Amino acid sequence: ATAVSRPCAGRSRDILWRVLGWRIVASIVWSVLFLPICTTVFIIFSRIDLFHPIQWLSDSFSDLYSSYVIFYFLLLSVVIIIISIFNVEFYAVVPSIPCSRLALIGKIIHPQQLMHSFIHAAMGMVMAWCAAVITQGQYSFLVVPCTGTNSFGSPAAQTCLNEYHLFFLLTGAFMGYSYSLLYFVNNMNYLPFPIIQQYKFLRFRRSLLLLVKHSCVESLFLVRNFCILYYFLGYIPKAWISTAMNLHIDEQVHRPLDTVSGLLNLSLLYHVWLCGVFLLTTWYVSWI
Amino acid sequence: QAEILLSNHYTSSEIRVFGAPEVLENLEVKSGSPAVLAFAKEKSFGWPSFITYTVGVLDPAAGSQGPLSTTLTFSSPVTNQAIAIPVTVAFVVDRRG
Repeated sequence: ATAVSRPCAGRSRDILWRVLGWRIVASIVWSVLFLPICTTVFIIFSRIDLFHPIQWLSDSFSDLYSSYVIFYFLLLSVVIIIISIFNVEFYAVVPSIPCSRLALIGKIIHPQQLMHSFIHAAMGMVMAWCAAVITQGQYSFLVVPCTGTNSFGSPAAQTCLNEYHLFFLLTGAFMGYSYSLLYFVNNMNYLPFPIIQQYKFLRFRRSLLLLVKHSCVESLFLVRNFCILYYFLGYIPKAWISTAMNLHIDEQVHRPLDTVSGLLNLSLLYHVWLCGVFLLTTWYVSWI
Repeated sequence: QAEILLSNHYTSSEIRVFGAPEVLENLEVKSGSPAVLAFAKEKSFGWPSFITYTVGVLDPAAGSQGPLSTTLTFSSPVTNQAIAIPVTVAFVVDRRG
């Protein structure tokens, strides 16, 4: 039992796969084919020095061909494939307009639009993890050995929670949630057809320059909003993760990011903004 | 042994405390953590006089939460003498990191 009596619920979708299936596959392939152009640009913008520009370019290529960047590129291509697939669940041919404020709240609280904001928060956290390992140094890992424990007693290598890697991951989660919220609030999922059809290369060469300008401004607003959110809540994920893994805090080497005199660090703010520009640009390239 | 390391590949170690026979007769042992134990294997009162203690982990799950370092103190109330040895416990799901 029981495969009978519903052949039209094939045929109605099967014509949709004749007409649209190869258009979806070509869109997914092009979304992955732009990812190397986004990761090269992300490394070249995170490696910037202004005094030794020949070494800046040298060592950006030294990372680019490194086996860890090749692995995280393969993880990031799976993330971009999955984001391209969720644009195939959530698209609309008619805009889902809320005729009251309660209708807008009821749209945001709809269980699939909630599922999409949880899944985008997870994909944003994974993309921020890949980005934090690609930026190396103090960003590289969630756990670091205690940086001052010269107190002879206990040859156990004690471990601290990396609050800057936690800030990276949690910004990624907030950006992914915010993108998915914006996607349904602005009706970005709507497919307005063009009054003027145009060859794909021109139709993309005209939009990409508007997108990179949008990503730079929207990442700056999302980092600004996340900095205000962390100043009132950062301690809660921090104290939960330190207790859940029995990790310490190096209050002698690192200033905590609950403090304005740690959180205003321009290097962290730039690398987290650049991560948000890579995130928004790759996700909006799949959408475009 | 001046310090002890316990792991997947060394689940116990065997340390000798040397002394005079009366001081070794009355030799207590005290661990800084209940996850690490020591038991007397053999006493020798013939020169050079010693006791071998087999030292080991009672719970590998305590040894999995991180590098558990503790001390093992051997003490003799007859002379008020003590010797304290560091013990590191490190149990790992090993490969490349």
